[PDB]
Amino acid sequence: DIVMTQSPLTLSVTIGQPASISCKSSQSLLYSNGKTYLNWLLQRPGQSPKRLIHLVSKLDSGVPDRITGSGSGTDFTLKISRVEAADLGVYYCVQGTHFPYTFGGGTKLEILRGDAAPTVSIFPPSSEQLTSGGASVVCFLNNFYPKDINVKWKIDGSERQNGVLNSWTDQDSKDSTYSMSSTLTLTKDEYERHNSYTCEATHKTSTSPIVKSFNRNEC
Amino acid sequence: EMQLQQSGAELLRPGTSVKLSCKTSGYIFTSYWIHWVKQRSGQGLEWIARIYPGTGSTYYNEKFKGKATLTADKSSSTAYMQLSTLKSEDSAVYFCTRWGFIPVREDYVMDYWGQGTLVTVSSAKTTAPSVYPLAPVCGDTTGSSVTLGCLVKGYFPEPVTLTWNSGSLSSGVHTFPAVLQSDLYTLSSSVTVTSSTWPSQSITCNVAHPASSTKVDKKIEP
Ligand SMILES: O=[N+]([O-])c1ccc(CO)cc1
Ligand SMILES: [Zn+2]
Ligand SMILES: [Zn+2]
Ligand SMILES: [Zn+2]
Ligand SMILES: [Zn+2]
Ligand SMILES: [Zn+2]
Ligand SMILES: [Zn+2]
Ligand SMILES: [Zn+2]
Repeated sequence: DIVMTQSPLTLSVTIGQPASISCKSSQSLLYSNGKTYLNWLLQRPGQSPKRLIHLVSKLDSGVPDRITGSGSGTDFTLKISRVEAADLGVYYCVQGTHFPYTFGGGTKLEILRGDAAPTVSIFPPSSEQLTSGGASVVCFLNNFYPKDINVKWKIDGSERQNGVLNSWTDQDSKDSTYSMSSTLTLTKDEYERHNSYTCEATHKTSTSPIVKSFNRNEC
Repeated sequence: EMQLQQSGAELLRPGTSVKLSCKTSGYIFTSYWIHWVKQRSGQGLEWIARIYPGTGSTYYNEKFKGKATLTADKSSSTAYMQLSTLKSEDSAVYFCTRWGFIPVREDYVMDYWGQGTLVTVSSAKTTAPSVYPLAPVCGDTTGSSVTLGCLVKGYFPEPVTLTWNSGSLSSGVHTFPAVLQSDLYTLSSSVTVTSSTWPSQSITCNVAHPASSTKVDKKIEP
């Protein structure tokens, strides 16, 4: 089968700047009828893929001519003359010249914006949960940029690595930031044996760890 | 308005079979090829096969011969794809698409895609989620604004539906992708409101887990 290689894997571009994606194939895609069946698709976050270009350089209806396609043989390029927020997603090249049809691995395009410091919120276990004999402490780190961030949990000054569950959102198309959730789960008994619970983050926006904590007790 | 509507998420036991459907409307069903595509772990698409509903003619990617069987019902404008003897590699999202290439014209018409059907191959049992409200203590964001949350944990399989105030509150909400751990998923969502909204007016978290017919609303109380 034809192997399709896309580069780069990810590109970060500021709104207004140009962007170009490359696609290379293991066999020439020139069909025996002289036509080259190379297509480009875009899959927006939470959406089905959509064809942008067909026959190397022909735009599909409803597609902005900010998008351009070119190439021949085994080398193809997709160019975005001016990036807009709606361009965020994964771009794929797919060939239909040789059977079976094969896709490239994808290139994620991410909008580069000004650094944004995380807004951190911490939540102790609910009563409902404690009743069940469990205790989860949750920490939300919302709206930060760049995506790169490191979060550690500390209980009474010691790092806790077991029982941590992390999740991140994709880049938000409203402000180009990222958000993440970190959940630490313990038994009710152990939770009731410690005092301070700390959610600690490391991010470009600060020379020192970003902290959020609470001391459980009673009254 | 050309539309392709696919069937719901499926949980299948190893070694069994499933039939996925792709109902269409808005165009002459028998006049266009319908293709099926597979997507595993995000960026990773594979072309499966295509069928011309007018004649029943089909072409398969060698890899899928014996795995996939495509059919189409002209009387209902529905294309189907049956997957046999399911294994680990078959867990994926499957899309049907009226791709639009017209062989006679050697040119393309607009491509329309179904929303995708998620197939989970597992023998793990279906478990209803526990929904927990997250009211602030330090995660109060002080004044101006306050963030609340909703913790959905211990369910199987995906998906779960989570809204705030029946969908009336969509701005400033963040719903994190579920994470699997010990055969159970955990999911969380945060909503940021102004100090004047909450605790004054009530904020409720709505959760639905179709697989176990569970529907629950949790009111975030101070
Ligand atoms: O995604 N599809 O449905 C595709 C169908 C055909 C091709 C060959 O050009 C590529 C992709
Ligand atoms: Zn060939
Ligand atoms: Zn050939
Ligand atoms: Zn200690
Ligand atoms: Zn101690
Ligand atoms: Zn302790
Ligand atoms: Zn102690
Ligand atoms: Zn054309």
